[PDB]
Amino acid sequence: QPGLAALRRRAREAGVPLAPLPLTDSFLLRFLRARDFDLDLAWRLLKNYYKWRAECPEISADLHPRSIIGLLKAGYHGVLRSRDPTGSKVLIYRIAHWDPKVFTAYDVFRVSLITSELIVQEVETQRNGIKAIFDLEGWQFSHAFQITPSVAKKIAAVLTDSFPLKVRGIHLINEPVIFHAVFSMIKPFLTEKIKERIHMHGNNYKQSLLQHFPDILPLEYGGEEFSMEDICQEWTNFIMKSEDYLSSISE
Ligand SMILES: Cc1c(C)c2c(c(C)c1O)CC[C@@](C)(CCC[C@H](C)CCC[C@H](C)CCCC(C)C)O2
Repeated sequence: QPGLAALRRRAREAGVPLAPLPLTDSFLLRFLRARDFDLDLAWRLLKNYYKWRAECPEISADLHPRSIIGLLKAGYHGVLRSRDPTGSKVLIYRIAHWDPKVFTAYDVFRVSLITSELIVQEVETQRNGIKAIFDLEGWQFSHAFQITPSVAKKIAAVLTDSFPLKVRGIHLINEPVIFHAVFSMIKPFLTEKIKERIHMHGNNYKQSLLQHFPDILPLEYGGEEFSMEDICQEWTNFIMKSEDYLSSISE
C-alpha cells in the first residue's frame, strides 16, 4: 500500500471533487494497482478518470442500470464465470444484439462503464486486468453511423489511460470489411502498447480464440458447457442486484 497517503494528499490538494466518490483506500488502490504502484502514473490516471467523467456526463452520470436493461435483455453482453489462464476477467460483447434504432452508442458505452465499475472492485481483476471479446458479426452501417470521431476518441481513452483497469487483450472476431474504416478512426489515438494487444481474428477465429481462452468459452465460440444466453442472463441479474451500488456512484 505504498503511495496511498501521497496519492490522497495530491488529490485533496488539487481540489479533486469529493463528488459521489470518497477517496477511500479501496478506491485509490484501484489506481495504484492499475499502474503497478507507480505514484506519478497512478495520479495521471486518477486525474484522467475525473476528466473523462466530467467530459461525458452522457455516459458517466447515470450508471443506473435501468436505461440499458433492454440491451442486457437483448443479449448484448455477459462476463465469463472463469478467468483466463493469467487471471484476467473476460468480457463478451455481441454487436448483433445491439439494435442501433433503439440504443445509442452512448447507451452501449454505458454498459461497459457499468460492468467496468463493478469488476474493478475485485482485487484479482485489478492485479490481472481484463480481456474483452467483441463479436462483430452483423455489424451494419447503422452501427457505424453512431461511431463518430468523438466516440472513437473516447473509446481510445478508456482503453489507454482514463479508467483504472488494465486492458490485457482485445479480441475482435467476425470482423467485416466495412468495419475497417471504423477501427481506423480509433487507431490514431491508441498507444503502441494497446495496439499490440488488439487481435483481429476475422471470420475464421475459432482456433486462435480457443488458444487464448481454453475451457472457458460459451458453446457459441467453441466451449463445451454453457451458452451465451446463460452468461448474459447471469450478468444481467448481477447488474440489476447492483442497482444501489451503481446509484451510490451515479451523478
Ligand atoms: C473501462 C473500459 C471501457 C469503458 C470499455 C472497454 C474496455 C476494454 C474497458 O476496460 C471496451 C468497450 C468500450 C470501449 C465501449 C465501446 C462502446 C462502443 C459503442 C461499442 C461498439 C463499437 C466499437 C467500435 C466496437 C469495438 C470496440 C473495441 C475495439 C474496444 O468501453
